[PDB]
Amino acid sequence: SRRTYTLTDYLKSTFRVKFYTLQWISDHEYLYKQENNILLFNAEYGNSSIFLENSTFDELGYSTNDYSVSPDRQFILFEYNYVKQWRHSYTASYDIYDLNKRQLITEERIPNNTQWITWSPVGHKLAYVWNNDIYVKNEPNLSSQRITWTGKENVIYNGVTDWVYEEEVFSAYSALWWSPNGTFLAYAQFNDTEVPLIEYSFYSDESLQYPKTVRIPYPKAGAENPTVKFFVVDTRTLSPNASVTSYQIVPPASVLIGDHYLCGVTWVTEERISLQWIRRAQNYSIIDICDYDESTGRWISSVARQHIEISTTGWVGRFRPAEPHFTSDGNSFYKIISNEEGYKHICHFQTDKSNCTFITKGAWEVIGIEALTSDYLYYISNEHKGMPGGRNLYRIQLNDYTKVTCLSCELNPERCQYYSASFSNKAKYYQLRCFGPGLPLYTLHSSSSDKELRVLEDNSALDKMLQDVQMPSKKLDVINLHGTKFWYQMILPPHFDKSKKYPLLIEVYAGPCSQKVDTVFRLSWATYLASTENIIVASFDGRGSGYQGDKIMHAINRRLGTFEVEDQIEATRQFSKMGFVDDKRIAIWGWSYGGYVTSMVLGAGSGVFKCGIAVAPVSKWEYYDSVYTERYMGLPTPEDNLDYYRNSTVMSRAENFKQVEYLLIHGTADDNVHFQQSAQLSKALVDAGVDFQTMWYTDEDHGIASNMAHQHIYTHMSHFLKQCFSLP
Amino acid sequence: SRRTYTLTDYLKSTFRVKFYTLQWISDHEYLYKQENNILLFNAEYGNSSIFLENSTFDELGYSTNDYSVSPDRQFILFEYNYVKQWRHSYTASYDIYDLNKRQLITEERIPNNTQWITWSPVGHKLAYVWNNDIYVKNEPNLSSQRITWTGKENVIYNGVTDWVYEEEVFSAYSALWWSPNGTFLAYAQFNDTEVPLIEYSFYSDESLQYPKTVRIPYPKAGAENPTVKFFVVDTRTLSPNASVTSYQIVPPASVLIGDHYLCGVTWVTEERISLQWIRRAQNYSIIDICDYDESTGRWISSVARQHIEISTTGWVGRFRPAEPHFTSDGNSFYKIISNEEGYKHICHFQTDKSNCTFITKGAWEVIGIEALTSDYLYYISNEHKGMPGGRNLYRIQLNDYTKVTCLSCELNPERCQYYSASFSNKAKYYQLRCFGPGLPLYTLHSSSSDKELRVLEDNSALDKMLQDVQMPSKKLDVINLHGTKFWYQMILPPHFDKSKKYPLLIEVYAGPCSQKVDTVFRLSWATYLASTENIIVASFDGRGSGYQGDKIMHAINRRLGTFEVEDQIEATRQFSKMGFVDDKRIAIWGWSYGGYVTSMVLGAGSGVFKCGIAVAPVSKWEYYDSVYTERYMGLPTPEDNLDYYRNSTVMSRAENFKQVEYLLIHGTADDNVHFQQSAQLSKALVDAGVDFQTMWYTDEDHGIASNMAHQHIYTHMSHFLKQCFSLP
Ligand SMILES: *[C@@H]1O[C@H](CO)[C@@H](O[C@@H]2O[C@H](CO)[C@@H](O[C@@H]3O[C@H](CO)[C@@H](O)[C@H](O)[C@@H]3O)[C@H](O)[C@H]2NC(C)=O)[C@H](O)[C@H]1NC(C)=O
Ligand SMILES: *[C@@H]1O[C@H](CO)[C@@H](O[C@@H]2O[C@H](CO)[C@@H](O)[C@H](O)[C@H]2NC(C)=O)[C@H](O)[C@H]1NC(C)=O
Ligand SMILES: *[C@@H]1O[C@H](CO)[C@@H](O[C@@H]2O[C@H](CO)[C@@H](O)[C@H](O)[C@H]2NC(C)=O)[C@H](O)[C@H]1NC(C)=O
Ligand SMILES: *[C@@H]1O[C@H](CO)[C@@H](O[C@@H]2O[C@H](CO)[C@@H](O)[C@H](O)[C@H]2NC(C)=O)[C@H](O)[C@H]1NC(C)=O
Ligand SMILES: *[C@@H]1O[C@H](CO)[C@@H](O)[C@H](O)[C@H]1NC(C)=O
Ligand SMILES: *[C@@H]1O[C@H](CO)[C@@H](O)[C@H](O)[C@H]1NC(C)=O
Ligand SMILES: *[C@@H]1O[C@H](CO)[C@@H](O)[C@H](O)[C@H]1NC(C)=O
Ligand SMILES: *[C@@H]1O[C@H](CO)[C@@H](O)[C@H](O)[C@H]1NC(C)=O
Ligand SMILES: *[C@@H]1O[C@H](CO)[C@@H](O)[C@H](O)[C@H]1NC(C)=O
Ligand SMILES: *[C@@H]1O[C@H](CO)[C@@H](O)[C@H](O)[C@H]1NC(C)=O
Ligand SMILES: *[C@@H]1O[C@H](CO)[C@@H](O)[C@H](O)[C@H]1NC(C)=O
Ligand SMILES: *[C@@H]1O[C@H](CO)[C@@H](O)[C@H](O)[C@H]1NC(C)=O
Ligand SMILES: *S(=O)(=O)c1ccc(CCN)cc1
Ligand SMILES: *S(=O)(=O)c1ccc(CCN)cc1
Repeated sequence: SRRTYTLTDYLKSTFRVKFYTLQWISDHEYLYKQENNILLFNAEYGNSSIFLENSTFDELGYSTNDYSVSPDRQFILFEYNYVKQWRHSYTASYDIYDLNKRQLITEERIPNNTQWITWSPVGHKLAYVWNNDIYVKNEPNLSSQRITWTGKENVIYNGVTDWVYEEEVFSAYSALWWSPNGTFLAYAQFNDTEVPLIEYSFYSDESLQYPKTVRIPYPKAGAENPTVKFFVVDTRTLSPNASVTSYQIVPPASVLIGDHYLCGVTWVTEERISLQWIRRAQNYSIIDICDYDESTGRWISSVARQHIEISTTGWVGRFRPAEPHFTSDGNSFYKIISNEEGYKHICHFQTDKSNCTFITKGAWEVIGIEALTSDYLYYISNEHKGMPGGRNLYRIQLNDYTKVTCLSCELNPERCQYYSASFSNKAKYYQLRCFGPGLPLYTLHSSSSDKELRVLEDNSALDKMLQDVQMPSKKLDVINLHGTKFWYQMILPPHFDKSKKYPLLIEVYAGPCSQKVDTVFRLSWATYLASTENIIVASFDGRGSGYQGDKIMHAINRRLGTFEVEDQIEATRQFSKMGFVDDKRIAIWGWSYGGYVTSMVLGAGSGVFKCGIAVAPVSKWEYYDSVYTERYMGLPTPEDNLDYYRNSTVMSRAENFKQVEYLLIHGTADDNVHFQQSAQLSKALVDAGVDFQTMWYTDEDHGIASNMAHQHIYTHMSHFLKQCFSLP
Repeated sequence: SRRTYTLTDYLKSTFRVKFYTLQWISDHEYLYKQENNILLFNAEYGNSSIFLENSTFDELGYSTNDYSVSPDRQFILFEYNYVKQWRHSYTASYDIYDLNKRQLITEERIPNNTQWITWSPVGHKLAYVWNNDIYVKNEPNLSSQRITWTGKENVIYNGVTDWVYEEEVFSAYSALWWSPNGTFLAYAQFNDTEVPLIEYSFYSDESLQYPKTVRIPYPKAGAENPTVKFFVVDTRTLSPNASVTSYQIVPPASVLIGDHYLCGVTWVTEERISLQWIRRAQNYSIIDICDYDESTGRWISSVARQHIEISTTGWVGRFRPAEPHFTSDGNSFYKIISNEEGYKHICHFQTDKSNCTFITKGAWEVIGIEALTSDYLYYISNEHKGMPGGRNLYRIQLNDYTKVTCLSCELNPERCQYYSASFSNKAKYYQLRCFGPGLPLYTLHSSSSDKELRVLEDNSALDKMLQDVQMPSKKLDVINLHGTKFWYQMILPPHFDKSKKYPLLIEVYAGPCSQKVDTVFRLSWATYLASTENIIVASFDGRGSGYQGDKIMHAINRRLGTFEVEDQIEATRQFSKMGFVDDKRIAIWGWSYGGYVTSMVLGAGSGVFKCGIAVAPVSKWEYYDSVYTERYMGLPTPEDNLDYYRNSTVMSRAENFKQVEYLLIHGTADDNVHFQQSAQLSKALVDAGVDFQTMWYTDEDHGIASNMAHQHIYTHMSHFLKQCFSLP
């Protein structure tokens, strides 16, 4: 009998996966929210005490969306009235609560509609952005000091990013960086004066008689980009009747000569800051390490302290160049860069010398550097078992790079093959986060002995619940395409009968450096499709995919829509020969870059796919943003790459859609992949005489994530697939 | 014969319906284009002569889409470079050709992008609107003289209407009226300064990197309306060094008192003009007959020359008050108004008296007055056979209202029951245009004895072609609803088998004064559904429908979405009882008001309809324009009709859509029923967890009329209906 995992199970999150979020606040203590109380845990012995009782929240009078405790632990910030903006940005109201006198501060309160706020790294100073300008509050009860006066809606942004820097460069809204001891406050200023505006209708509540027009400075491929300025403010002199003491640091001449982006800021010491810049082409970046000159207040650059990173086969880094990890003294740093074999590994650099020494090597890649001490460097890589979709924490001895230990590989080999980690200050302890293939497992460890101190969350509750349900299994393996081994995964229906022929849904992402095949545990729409509807859902990482070296990743350089699309077709062709696949019922779907590939695949005329669903797809590269698009395609000009921009549109393949059943879905308020992309695509299909189906989602953005829209789109897509597969 | 009328036949117009368009230019002559050239036909003898040979058309720029010969026959305007704007408005380029010299006017050319142009009634003066300002040219070869200087895009309109006046008041773009002998040029000025703008994206050709935002001053229900000023210009003094001599005529005090509209302008003599105004509420209108005062140049009104028309049960007229038809001397006029019984009939008014005398009466209505001479009045009515969906031409003797003769009733009784007419200058001759129920037939008659004279176009070619196709048959009949007889029509599949149970499609309009049931012959989508897919298509005119008296038409006053919706359900229930109808397969569809009613019907939870399709439906009256909406609903305020605005939205019935399969279609560039309406409806259905289908049409307007979109929508709707009806 047994219950299966149903669409409703997926949509209502009936089977809850638990996690354990902690905030390290010292080298051996972390804050954790439990039953709405804020508890202070001591790692040394496992004991804890109440840091803030939940009664305090009952007393506030508003739904508290989040909180942040001052480093000296004297104050806590309460965030409420949360209003989402783009992928990372939002605005909110904030109250500061005095933990000593356990009273709420009511004098000189933080303004409503605040865009960003952060405590200094030590003490309890605050810096925040409001109306695009920066403000600094030395004391929670004292008036704040305005730092910038140029902030202007849709034009000048001080301390927060504009749309494209938020989405494609920083992957954050914040653009301010306090120095380690709070002496200086660095910030970036973005100028969008010349950037064209994307405009679209937002309908709002039914009572709004006239729709509003949203306007966002958004540079599409080849358009005018925002400019940026970087400043370091000496906060020691801030005073109501004092001017602001600040110094502008410009990029090195090799980047200054043309359009560029600021892509990284790293404080090294109180008097040394590292700036990472990249040319608009994105195959040339430079790290500039500037020293504070105490006699003049300026920040000095030197050719000796500059480090260039380039790429001859594609772009630099995965989505941006990797960040440098400096030693405490700041005289050298470690950073992931492509080695001579095209694999991303850790290189050790001396701050004032240009050559580096690789400390890791092999046909696998380091994902990120997690922590560094005078004696060891901790990092995550997919070296274990040589599987690119796995992740483990390793520790390397700095005085002898040949001494490397895998700290997580053998803890729970069958249950845990994909880890992330979080270290306390000075890396004395670490939380290990196991995400699959079994149920997520959160544990705490001691770095001095590498003993597991305790299990923080093991998902025993979920485990129980799932025993009564017929869950599908997820299998990973490899296939060969053009002489290269590539990975795939299949979510297989319960009681999988190798004998029977099942319909097959290809779920696709496939963007540059994408990784859709991994050992992560997920309760997804695919889980329901396999468990209840008996559909095999497969994914494949082909050319252009990441974490397998530049030869694979850079294969689609300057030619998006070619090899990654062809590989999905070839992989599927091989899947359709495995014997348990009903070749009469093969579909493909994807969101975003996956919607573009899904559409390009359906437009290929391969005869492999009966139907497909594209959600919020890119349809023509000139419609997407400059930073992302140009990174992989260059400029849409005849002198550069216009030809490949032109024959990589989905519209160019309209005629082939006559042989397939297609469902095109898009939110009308998508600020990222504009509804325009699907509107131009449908128009080309209508012009070619192609019948297909559509579904717009009013006022939904790129995530089509409102609670009702989320339920609606998956329900609608389930119906479409089941009709395509003749499933009742 | 064994083939049917196919979707391709409909979409590609394989079967051509011919017509005969002529332009009367004297009391006995008309111009007609034959094989690209213009011929001058003599009605009397039937002999023609070349007036303007073909080939003379040097495809100037593009092609001549229309011509106009000056009254004195000395010149001819060629219209080309046609660029559509809204329903009636468009811009074009014009060339003037001298018929005497047989030369093209090469100097002082009409501007490119001219909004409206017209010859004076006599002679050959020209008046035209360009960039929202009026210009007059006394001679084709002479420079034009500017009349207004206030023209401003989206703000001030001189000589042409703004959006709402074009669509809802004048049903025309022109707002210029020459006096009978060309002395005066009257015009209206519209001021949209305070009218809110509807804004929506227009994507344009795929090459446009950023979408455009269209903005149109459009007053939704209850919003600030445009204001109007009416002027009469004395063209005798127009000179480059002279100012403009003009006089502004304001409405009578009883209308000037509040928001109002100018709804009619009729020149009576060279010194008398008739203005018809209506209050914003549209239940009070007044005709003001002003006389020119030769000593001061003023146009004077007098209470004795004012005629009031009001409605206590609804609005005035069908869509606006009917126009007065003055006698040659201007001392009296004839106008259609509602009877004591609520039937629209012709009343004879004395220009300076308040009481009028009805010259027609009966349980039927006069549709319009076509021509007037000193002895007779010709009008069109649906008196014949008591079928309101029929139309015939009548003549009534002015000195004896007992003498009324039907001129078209008996010409071809079985083939022709729906006519319109076009009379020569002194009503000496008239063209009769038969539109059905048989193939259209155009004929020429003489008024003297009403002799048939000749057949202009009989469609014998279409007839020959159709004998080989299995055509469906159209039948009209009546059903009794709550004591009243209402008409319906059914398009029945060929070789109809009474033993079979046919699926049924209700095609609905149902707006106030609508008439969906008539004896007009049409080759439509329904012809195809019945001929090829064996689907019966029916239509019904219930409460709120027109041409059957005010009791039926005003039934839905201040309550749109109630009785007309309920009557479609009740009528369908009766049809469902017929043994040859499969009551388990009934669908309903409509466009515009019909989309609204289709949606309201589907949301009624009646259990009668399995599925339906709404194309560009109104979904909430507060989103539609002020003139149309308020005419039937009053104001959306608590003191007036807010309660009925609130419970007549489609969104209020969202829950009930869970019982049906619904397809919602809308053009994103719809300037009339804004995409907003469907965007808000879809969001409410999503919010209620209801599944349905949608189809947006990029850049299509209210008619979804471009060649490829037209084919695509009907093809898509056909597949949706076949799927709903389980038809192969
Ligand atoms: C404020 O803090 C108190 C703790 O002092 C919260 O009380 C605790 O509430 C949790 C949540 O319901 C209780 O846990 C439950 O325990 C049973 C164990 O059998 C388990 O079945 C549930 O799944 C859950 O784990 C906990 O026992 C209880 N502890 C105390 C001290 O009574 C209280 O909920 C907080 N108030 C608010 C408004 O959050
Ligand atoms: C755009 O056009 C290029 C050049 O014609 C395409 O690249 C070729 O693709 C074919 C078919 O797969 C290969 O056999 C050739 O080797 C390729 N030539 C080159 C110069 O690369 C490219 O696939 C097209 N892009 C898209 C999205 O269709
Ligand atoms: C169009 O109508 C507007 C009013 O809606 C007129 O604007 C007013 O003009 C007067 C005189 O110049 C000012 O005193 C008012 O302040 C204006 N109203 C506002 C708030 O705009 C405008 O003059 C009219 N245009 C024409 C040519 O008639
Ligand atoms: C809006 O509400 C009015 C008032 O309740 C509705 O009118 C009633 O309709 C019912 C039919 O179910 C009749 O039995 C009553 O006689 C009506 N009462 C009145 C005051 O006329 C009206 O139908 C509703 N409109 C819509 C669109 O649902
Ligand atoms: C844990 O216990 C130690 C002593 O054993 C004590 O110093 C520490 O403060 C305790 N931590 C908390 C906050 O529970
Ligand atoms: C922003 O850039 C524009 C040029 O694109 C310049 O004119 C303006 O002064 C700049 N504003 C600031 C505050 O730098
Ligand atoms: C700053 O100047 C203002 C006068 O403009 C004065 O009220 C205040 O006392 C001054 N504060 C300081 C820092 O001296
Ligand atoms: C970086 O890209 C630019 C523009 O496409 C190109 O001219 C340059 O050679 C590239 N640099 C390298 C080292 O590949
Ligand atoms: C012009 O008229 C002649 C007959 O008078 C006709 O044969 C010819 O086709 C016409 N030219 C065209 C095609 O416009
Ligand atoms: C028709 O013929 C008559 C003579 O019988 C002639 O006077 C008239 O001008 C002709 N009409 C035309 C323009 O063909
Ligand atoms: C009108 O004004 C123009 C100014 O250039 C002048 O040349 C012309 O003579 C005037 N008209 C007359 C003749 O009064
Ligand atoms: C005309 O309509 C208004 C409301 O829009 C109303 O107050 C008035 O009574 C109506 N007049 C007549 C004659 O019904
Ligand atoms: S992918 O999932 O690695 C991914 C997601 C989002 C982005 C930002 C592009 N706008 C890039 C890559
Ligand atoms: S109906 O066909 O009598 C009809 C058609 C168009 C309108 C204008 C609505 N804006 C009204 C009625």
